[PDB]
Amino acid sequence: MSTRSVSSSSYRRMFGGPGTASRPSSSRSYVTTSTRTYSLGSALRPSTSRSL
Amino acid sequence: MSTRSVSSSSYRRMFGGPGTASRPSSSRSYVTTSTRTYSLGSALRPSTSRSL
Repeated sequence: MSTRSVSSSSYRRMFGGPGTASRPSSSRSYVTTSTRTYSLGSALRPSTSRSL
Repeated sequence: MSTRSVSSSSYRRMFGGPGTASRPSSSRSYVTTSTRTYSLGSALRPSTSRSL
């Protein structure tokens, strides 16, 4: 017989389906500004009382 | 007895498929960083009545 040899390409592995590796968890970011506590002159300003 | 059956082994080398040069999946599957900075916008104007 001329041997019908086993043509042995990568039917064994290199597959496949879970090619979904690094899904972007970066879709969860947490951006926030340098959050201000605001200044107020209300404790710099006393009551200048006029005595008559 | 022979035959004319095709005799493909692996026959064109043996090394897998063309086929995965391991393109590096960077860890952008982490969470994008918390940009938690803070502005001390109030104490930087020390608003106190020295009129006492």
